[PDB]
Parts: sequence; C-alpha cells; structure tokens
Amino acid sequence: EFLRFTGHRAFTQRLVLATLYGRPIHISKIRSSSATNPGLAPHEISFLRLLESVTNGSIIDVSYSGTTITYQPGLITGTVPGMNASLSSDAIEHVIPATNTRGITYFLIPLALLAPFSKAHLNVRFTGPGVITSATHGARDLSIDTFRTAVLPLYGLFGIPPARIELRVLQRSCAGPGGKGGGGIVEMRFASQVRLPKTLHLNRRPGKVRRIRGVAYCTGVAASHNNRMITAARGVLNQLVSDVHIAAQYDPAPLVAEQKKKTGIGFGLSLVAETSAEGVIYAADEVAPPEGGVVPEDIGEKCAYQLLDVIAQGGCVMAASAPTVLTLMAMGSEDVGRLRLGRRVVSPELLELARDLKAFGAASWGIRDADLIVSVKGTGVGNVGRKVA
Amino acid sequence: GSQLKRLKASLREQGLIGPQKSKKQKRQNANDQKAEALKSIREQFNPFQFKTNARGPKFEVTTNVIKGRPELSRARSEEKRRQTILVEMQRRNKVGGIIDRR
Amino acid sequence: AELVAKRAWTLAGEATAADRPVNSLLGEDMEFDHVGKPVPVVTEEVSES
Amino acid sequence: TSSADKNIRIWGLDFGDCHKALFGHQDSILQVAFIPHNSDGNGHYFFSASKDRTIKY
Amino acid sequence: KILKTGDPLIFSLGWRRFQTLPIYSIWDNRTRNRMLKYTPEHMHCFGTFWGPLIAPNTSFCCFQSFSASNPGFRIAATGTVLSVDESTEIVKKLKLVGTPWKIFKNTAFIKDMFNSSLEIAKFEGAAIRTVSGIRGQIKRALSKPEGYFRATFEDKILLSDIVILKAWYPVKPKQFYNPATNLIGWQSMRLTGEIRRAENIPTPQNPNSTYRKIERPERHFNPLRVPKNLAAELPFKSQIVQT
Amino acid sequence: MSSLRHAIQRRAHKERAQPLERQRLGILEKKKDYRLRARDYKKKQAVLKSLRQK
Amino acid sequence: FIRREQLRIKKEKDEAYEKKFKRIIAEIQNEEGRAANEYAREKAAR
Amino acid sequence: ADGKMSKQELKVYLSSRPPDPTRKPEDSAELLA
Amino acid sequence: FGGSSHAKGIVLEKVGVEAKQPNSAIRKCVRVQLIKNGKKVTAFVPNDGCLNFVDENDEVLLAGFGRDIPGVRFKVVKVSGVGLLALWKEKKEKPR
RNA sequence: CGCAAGGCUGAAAAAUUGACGGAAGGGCACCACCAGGGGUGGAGCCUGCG
Repeated sequence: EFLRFTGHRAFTQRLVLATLYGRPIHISKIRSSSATNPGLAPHEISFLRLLESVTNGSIIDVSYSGTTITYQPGLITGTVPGMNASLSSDAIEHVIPATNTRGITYFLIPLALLAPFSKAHLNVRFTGPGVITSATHGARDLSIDTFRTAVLPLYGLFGIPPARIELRVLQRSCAGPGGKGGGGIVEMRFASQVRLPKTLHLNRRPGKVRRIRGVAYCTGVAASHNNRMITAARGVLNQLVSDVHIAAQYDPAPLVAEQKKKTGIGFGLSLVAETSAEGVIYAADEVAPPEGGVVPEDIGEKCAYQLLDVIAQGGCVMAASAPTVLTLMAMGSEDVGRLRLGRRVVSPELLELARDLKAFGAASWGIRDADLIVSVKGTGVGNVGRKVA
Repeated sequence: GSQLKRLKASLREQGLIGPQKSKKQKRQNANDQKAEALKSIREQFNPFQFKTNARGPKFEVTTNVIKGRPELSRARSEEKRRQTILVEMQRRNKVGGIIDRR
Repeated sequence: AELVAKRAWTLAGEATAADRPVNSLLGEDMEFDHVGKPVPVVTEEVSES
Repeated sequence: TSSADKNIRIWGLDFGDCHKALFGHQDSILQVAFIPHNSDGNGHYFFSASKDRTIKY
Repeated sequence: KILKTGDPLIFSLGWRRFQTLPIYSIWDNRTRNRMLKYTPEHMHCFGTFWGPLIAPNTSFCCFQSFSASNPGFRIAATGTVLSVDESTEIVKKLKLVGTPWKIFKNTAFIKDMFNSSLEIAKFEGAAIRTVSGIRGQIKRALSKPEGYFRATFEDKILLSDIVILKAWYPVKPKQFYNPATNLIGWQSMRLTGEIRRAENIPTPQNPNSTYRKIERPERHFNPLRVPKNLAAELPFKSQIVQT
Repeated sequence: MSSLRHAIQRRAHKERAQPLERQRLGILEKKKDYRLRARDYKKKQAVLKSLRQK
Repeated sequence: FIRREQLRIKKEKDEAYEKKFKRIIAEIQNEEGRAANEYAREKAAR
Repeated sequence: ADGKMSKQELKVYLSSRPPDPTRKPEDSAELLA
Repeated sequence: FGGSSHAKGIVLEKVGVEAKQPNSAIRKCVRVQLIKNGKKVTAFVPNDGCLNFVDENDEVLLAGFGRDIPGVRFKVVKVSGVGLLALWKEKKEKPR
C-alpha cells in the first residue's frame, strides 16, 4: 500500500517483484477508459487468487470499482501439509473460469520464476474450463512446449536443476469458441529450491546456430495438419539448416463442464533453435486462429519466418524470455551479471521492467558495447524462508 | 408376480427381449418412447435406490412412491463436507485472504 | 496483566467439566487420535461399481 | 459426407473436425443433400438417400 | 535462572536490539512441534517469536535486562535463526480428564469429562486412555445424566482410575515488539517473578500437582473361585478336594 | 551409548499420585499395578478354561 | 467424515515417510560400503 | 516426411522433464555340464 | 583418505534430520564435502544432542570411526575449530 | 540403463449347438388357500432412517 503503481502494463511482473522484495504496493487506474468492462480482467483476478493461494500472510484488496488494488506481500510458502494442502506431496488445485483469454504460459512464467525462492516445493495443478495450453493470439503468449524447452533451460543455466523441475500436461487445449475456452489440465512440481541464484555471464558470441528441434501439436484435427506443417517448416528451413527435427503430437479433444461439451480444437507449432555455444535458444510459435480455419502450410511458413526473425535479431536471449532472465539476474547475489542482448531485442516491456526495478530498490543496469552488453547489479535477497539444515 | 417374471414381462412388452424377428417383421416394424420406458423400468426394478414406506399413507386424502434418495443425499452431503471441512483442515493455519468487494 | 492473570482453560493442561464452560469444545477446534476403521458408507459410486 | 461404409459424417468445415460420425442405414448411403433456404429457420437439415430403400431426414 | 515461555527477552540479532516475548517449543519426535513451558537445561529447543525477519543461518544473542546491578552473567541465551514464516503451528497438549462412573467388564460410563451430548457427539469415536495404560474408545453419548458417556476399553478399568483424552490444541505467539532504543529511552517489560514481587501475588501451585510419595501395599489377590456346577461336573481325576 | 548422556539425562522421572480430592477410593493404578492385575486375572482365566475343557 | 479423512491422510503420510527414508538409508549405506570396500582392497594391496 | 526425430529426441523434448543445457556348447566338458 | 588422519570439510546437508527415533543412525548421520578432494562423504555426529550443535556450512573436522548403517567410516571430531565433545559438554562456545 | 512409450483419430459376436414363448403334468411355500392367534397403525416418550 506504500509503493505506488499505475496502469495495467506488466501487471504480473509488478505483483511478482512486489512479492519477491516484500515491498507493499498499490496499483491504481487499471482500465480507466474502457467503460464497457472496467477494472480487472478475469485472468488477472485468477492470477491474484493463485498468488494468494501459494503465498501466506498476503493481504490483497480489490476496490469497489476494481480499477485499483493494493497488495501487502507475505512469504512464498509453497505446498506445506499444514497450511496449503493435506500432504507434503499433494498438488494444490487451481481452477480458472471459462471467461479466460490469456494463456496458461502467461499464468505460468510468473509462477515459475517465483517458484525457486519458496519454502517447500511447488505442486500447482491448473484445471478448470479456461486453461488454454497452446499459443494464444491475444498478445501472443507462448505454448506449453515453447515455455518448457525455451525458458526452463535458463533456470538450468542459473543452477535450478532441470532434473528436478517437473512440468507435465495431461490434456491439451487450444482457444476454442472465441477467445474464451480451454480445458487442458497441467501440473507443475518444482522440487528444486535455491538459496541464492548464481550470477551468470552470457557474453561469448552464440554464432553458429547448430540445430533446430520442435513440436507440432494438433488437438481435434487430423494428423495431416501436423504433417503438412512439418513439410512447410522443413521446406523453408532446409535452405539453411540440415538437422531440423519436429515431433508431432495429437490429442483427441478436451471436455468441459457447462453435461460436458468438447472444446478447444486447434493446431499449432513451436520451434526451438539451439546454438552450439551454450544454453542459447531462439524460440517461436504459431497457433491457428480459433475461428479462422487457415492453411497449415501457411502456419508452418509463418512460424518459420518468425523464428528466422528472432534468429537475425537476438543477442543471446529472445524477447519473450528477456524479462525472466533479467529478474532472476537481479534476484542473484550482490554482484554484477553480464548479459548480451541484441540491439533489436529491447522492448517497452523490458524498459518498464527496468523502471520497476529502479522503483522497488534493486540497483541499476550498466549498458555498454561488445549487440550490447547489459550488466545488472544484483541485490542478493534470495529466498526469505527456507528451513536451513 | 416375482421380480424376475415381472421384469421379463415388461421387457417383452418393450420388445427388447422378444423372439428373433424376421426381415419381414423388421419391415413391418419400420412401417409402423423406449428410452423413457427403460429408465422407468430400471428405476422401478432397482427399488433400493430410494427409501419407501410399505403401509402407504396413514389416512387417505384425495386431491390433485419415492420418499428420499439416501445414496444421492449421502453423496451430496459428502461433497459439501469436502468443500467445507476438508478445506478448513487444509487451511488450518492460514493468515490473510483476498478481500473482494465488487 | 495478561501474564499475571490466571491462564485460560485451554492453556492449562488438565481441563474438566467444572473448569471449562458448557459447549466450549464446540467453540474450539483441536485434533486427536482415532481408533478403529469406520464403516464404509454406501455411495452411488460404490453401488455402481 | 456419405461413404459406402453405410455411414455419414458431419464435419465442421473449420479445422475439419468430425462433429459427429453416425451410422444410419443397413446399406450403402448413396446420395446426401441439404436444404438451401434457411429463411424458414431450418438450414441445418439434410436428407440421405440410401440403397436399403430409405430416405432419412 | 531458567527462562519461561511467554516471558520477555531482549534479542540482539542483526543490527536491531529488540525486546520481544517468544514461545519455546520442542520438536517432539520430528512430528508435531510441541510447545514447552521452560527451556530444557543444556539443550537446543525451538524458540519462536514475532519480530523483524532475517535471512537464516544468522546467529544471535539474548539478554534479559540491561542493568548493571545484575550480580552475574547478564547474557541468557544464544543461538542461530533457523527459518522464518508467518502463522506458526505451535501445538500444546490438552488433557481432557474424566472419572469412571459405572464399570462393567469392558464398557464403562465416564462422568466428569463432558458437559453435553453435543460435545460428545463431536468427540465420537475418540481414542481415550487411562492412567494405567489401558487404551479405549469414546463410543456413544449417554442420555439420562446430561454429559456422561460410554467408553469401550481393553480390559476392566478400576474405579480408582482416571480417564484422559490427549488432544492437541493450537497455540500462536503474541505479536509484541519493543524496539530497544537505548540512546533515546525505552520501556522494558518486567518478567514474571518481578511482576509478582511488585504487586504481591503468590505463585500459583496445585496440591494435586506437587510430587509426593505413594504408599503401595503388597498387592495380594483372592484365590481361585470355581463355580459350583463346573466343580460338580468335572471328572474324577480333577475334582477339587476341599475339607 | 552409556557414556554419551549426562546425569541430567539419567535423572529419573517422578511418579504422580492420586489427587487429594479422590484419595478415599484407593491407590492410583499405574502400569506396574496394571500388569499385576493382568497376570493374576489371565492366570485364573487360564485355569478356569482348562477346567471347562475337562 | 473427519475420521475418514484423517485416517486416509495418516496412512498416505506414513507410507510416504517410510518409503523415503528406506530410500535414503539404502543409498547412504550403498555409497559408504562401496567406498569402504574400495579402501579395503586398496589397503590389502600393501 | 522425415520430421520423425528419434526415441532419444522424444525423451529429451516431449518428456515432462525440461531439457537441460548442460549436455551435448564348444567343448565336451561344457556340453556335459 | 588421502594420506592424512583428519580431513576438513563443509557440512552440506544434515540428511536424516526428520527421523523419528532419536538415536537412529540415519538421524545421526551428516553429509559433508571433503575440501581436499571436493568429495561427498557421510559422517556421524556422536549424539543427537550434538547434531543440534552442528550447523550448516561450517568448517567441520572429521576422522575415522573405529569399532545401524554399517559402513559409515567417518565421525565428526571438531566443529568450526572447537572440540565437539567439549561443545556437547558445554565447555566452550561455538565461534561462528 | 533399455524395452514397454508414435494417434485413418476427435465421449455417450458365435450358431448344424442360438432367441422367445404356449399347452399339459408334477412338487413346494404361513412372501399361498384354509382356521385361529398376534403385532404395527389410536395417545405420550424417545434411539434410528429419509
């Protein structure tokens, strides 16, 4: 309630940094111009409920008009058998309503980068009507396999071990009727907590893009969709790379309660390019529009084009994973951390992130040349509550 | 009549158990319902789904039989006991909750 | 004043009928051990299985 | 869509999802046609002519 | 001096000096975090208070009073910060104690333990226990005297026994926080013994609670008492001979 | 072991007694008295069972 | 209902605890015995 | 198509675990026995 | 080990801190990391009342164990430069 | 450690022996006849079940 924010840009990032630094915040003027549906979005209020379930001692207050919330932060407890679930290994359930349009990866990136500072493990299980696990059009949120093989290697670089990260889907869903809809359930078992994340050095040039691996998923359509998408991607990328390999996954359909109905039919593709240097990976994805019915050949060509744009653009991290690696950089110890961005990669969201870090109390960023090198000063808070043995 | 014999008589009236008709008989039928009939038959021939009085009403009054579903009632009350008692047993010691005034 | 006053009936060790008020157990929430396996109540899932 | 497998499919024509497979005739279903005018409010009705001497609406 | 839970204590931890009142606790057998009432002599017990957070593995000290008239060793306790949390789970034993009323071979009615059939029907199916070691179960409320109940035990309990029920009541510390602004001036909360010596109240004691010596006579039993029909009917080889 | 505990570890725990408001009913039966009762009653039941078999 | 829920919780919790510490005891005994046998062989060679 | 990757590459990517970056009767005696 | 008699190490994790019975061997054992090799071994603290004394990330000296988990070879002799038996007997205060 | 572990896909038969009956003739039944008896159901108390 002390610190002051405005606007709805990077709402989850503001909440997550408030929770990490323990600085109590007040976000005013959420949707002031939109008199049709002013105030909070349903994905935002579901994110509030998720954060309140995972935390402990957090007092969140949404005002009457809902255009302003306050947040006094508690501690990141996790799923303890006394407070959040019944067993130490029991998955905390989370249900989000059918009126959701943003992706479960938009729900999941804040949860993942808030996970390794917890007390116990994280066993969060997202079910419910509105859980879309594919790419969304929206503001182009990632897919689940994009999220996994495109940002969890970064925690593996930090030292949060990928052998003990555990993320699994059980049903897959695309958007469905309109932007709303879904059905797929996911669950996430962070069994790896750290005290202080290791400061890192992405400095050496990631020149030779070695290999390209990916996934083509279909939920409700024939396998010919993914196979034509594979022909598209390989016909566009065989001019440059010989080892492109894209798996294909097919799920029947997800069923949603109202007397169930089958929803969330769609098809999408996710590409990952792995550099020979180190954990440097460029990811892109594309989903069919939820009512369009467009050519899978066109979708394969479109996603291959987006991947090649991120290839020619990026320094060492892509634009979707830049804020996560930067906030974990700032979470790191009281040292400088050396990240190599590309000149085209800096975004208004990233500049807003730097603004919010300066506002909260993390030290600044020093920028120089080598694409450009940013050097973050970590604060070294680490996890507040962890039973030392 | 017995349960078995009444059930067989009801199914022969419903045409689900009858003798194997010819193609001519199938033509006659296709020349010339059973879902609601079958649901009534299962409801009436599994009578321990619901608690019933044998004597009937004590004093007959005319104006214009099940008396409760114990299995359905137990499942509903157990679901309510889930969503209240198991919830508080999980959040036995939990400080601070979202205050939603909208 | 709270420290010098007499402890409550809960924070005493040995509570009985003359000590505590009438339905104070209804007011309270504690835990205790149980014995024996309770009888499995019939549910529609058990009957359907 | 009527096959010689004695059955027809209803497809959604966006993403090509089989809205319903349905078996309805003892022989090969030969021809299937809709009714075009929805001005009576019945544009999603269709007839199927089948080699076992049947029209099914 | 030993130090009691609930009693104030001035902690020196990080930069802050701050007087707070902790809650001492043992970790009973790595299950339940039982609340103590005094710290054990020469043992590490789990303390817990309400104060400002510090990252773990940070050692710290504990005084009782910053006076110079203290004739010996002002520092009281040491230790290291184990972790932090909100909404602790401290647990104290509550012993609901009754008394047998009528005693059959196994089942026994118990009187001075409950006040109403409501409370008993809350505690139905409960694991009651005697002092002798006989386990047992609270089974069903009784009706005619309001509050009595029926328990099924293992073997025959005696009218001299006492039935106890061992429940776990949750205790939460108090959220006191002095800062010890010693250069400016500050109010130091006195302890228990000082409060009692100040406003002249004697320390509470129960004559039921103080330890005494028991006088056990040598327990002799009655001899065997065979029923008449059995002793008449058994064969000649084992007929009892009683002059 | 046995040299890895202090004398305060070895200190015996005192046995509580019957409350003074209930001393008239006899001695408070603790574990040892209970074992005496169980041995005596089980022995008498054993001999009575053997006589019933006979 | 509280009887049933607490019995299920206690059973699953005791099962998980027993399984985990069986694993940990076996692993530590395995590693320590392997090193002890390696040292016994490297000592017997002198 | 040749998008079919491998059993190993499926185990790396489509698994639940995220892919880490930090990897790259002779003789008569024996007959009688 | 090595060629020496007493090796130094860091307490990595007091594994078996959540055992039930107090003097269980899994309760007493402590996983450490020998400095001279960077190796991971496991050592015994002589009593649970002194497992309370050993703290995480402390320069812990250990030696041989000559006589429930047969095969643990090392036992803790010093913690942070102070004799562990004296710590348990409450002779010296542990310098941290 | 490896196999199991790659989705023309999207919830609601056998028969030379088989299916269902009908007519006659038997046997059994205080869930049938026959002769009687006794409950409950009227008023109040309450466990229990819905």
